[PDB]
Amino acid sequence: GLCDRFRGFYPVVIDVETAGFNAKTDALLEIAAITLKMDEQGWLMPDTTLHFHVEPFVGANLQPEALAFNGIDPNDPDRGAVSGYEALHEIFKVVRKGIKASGCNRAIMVAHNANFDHSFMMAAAERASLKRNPFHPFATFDTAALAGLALGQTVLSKACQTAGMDFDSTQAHSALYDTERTAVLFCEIVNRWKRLGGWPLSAA
Amino acid sequence: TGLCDRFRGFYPVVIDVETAGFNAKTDALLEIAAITLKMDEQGWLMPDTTLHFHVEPFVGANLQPEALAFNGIDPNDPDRGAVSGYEALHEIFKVVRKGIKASGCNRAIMVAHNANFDHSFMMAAAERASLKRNPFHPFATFDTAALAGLALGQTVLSKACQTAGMDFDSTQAHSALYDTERTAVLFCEIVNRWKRLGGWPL
Ligand SMILES: [Co+2]
Ligand SMILES: [Co+2]
Repeated sequence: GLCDRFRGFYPVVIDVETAGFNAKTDALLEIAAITLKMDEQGWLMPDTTLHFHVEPFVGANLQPEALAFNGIDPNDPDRGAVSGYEALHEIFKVVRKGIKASGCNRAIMVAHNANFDHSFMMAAAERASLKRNPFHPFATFDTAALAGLALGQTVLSKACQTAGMDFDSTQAHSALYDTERTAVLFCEIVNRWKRLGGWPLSAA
Repeated sequence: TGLCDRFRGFYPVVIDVETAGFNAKTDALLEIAAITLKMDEQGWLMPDTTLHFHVEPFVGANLQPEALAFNGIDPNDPDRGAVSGYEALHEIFKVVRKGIKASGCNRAIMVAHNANFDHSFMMAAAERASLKRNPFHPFATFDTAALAGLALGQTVLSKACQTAGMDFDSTQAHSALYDTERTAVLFCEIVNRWKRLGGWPL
């Protein structure tokens, strides 16, 4: 029922960490993705988590303030960084598999302040000349907006807390932790709508 | 009031734009409409004030025939009654600032369908017009395509409205005025429904 739930959209939770706000000039440094599934009773939950540290693309700009914010050291030899091509190709591939295996036709990014993460993902896919991009080129599910509606909060940490979730600022601004918190928040929001009887609308 | 408490000080304003292409930096803004919202005694959300403007293509703007065929707009119509981007935005920002003060919010947030698109065009037109004290938040938006996905399982405007039980007239679609009004009613219906089913207050 996953692909029935959003009319053929295959929701994938994404978070990105970067070296600035400029998607065309600034480095992509980190990306995590979480696919989702629906059980038999129609509840939504995380499926698979992918996480990559990303090497600054050749000639990339880097803003000191962004690095201070996310705490990432690009030259950290223990970072285990790969190219944007390698990271995005594997994320795209897992998503592409999920799509045709579930009956959806396109993936849609779920993210907190999604246009930020979406813009960076698209720019990096463009740089890497990745031909097959399973993600919708402009549509997103912004959890900041979704949390505004459901919890009256637009800030991730506060939203999770109000949602009755754990949240540790110590770990924030890290792709893996942020993506996982976002996935649980999204699932909680969707599941809660179902519990309240908001879903389904009618027979079907 | 209760409005400004509902979204932690954000003052939700519904926007829609018509353009001559998908590039917010280089393509002309052609139409813009704005609808502020209010909350009644029972705490239901509803439309307040409506503004609408036909916009003259800025000097040096590009024009995509496909976009113009779609929205039927002809930028060289003797009397589109068009005004400059500066004129439209100045008036909108003025009404919006008034709203913020009266209700006790501290910033405005754009409510639009596929909000990123409209938001980028609005910001570009503002820069272009060297306007300052833009009351709108520079990053945050309430995208009704995402909200309708959650609440209705539909991301397309016309489909989401119909699914919600509303009328959607294809004969009026793709006019800033008509689309903005449908977007506002859709957003109010979604917020109101969440409350109705006991999702709000917490
Ligand atoms: Co890259
Ligand atoms: Co203009």
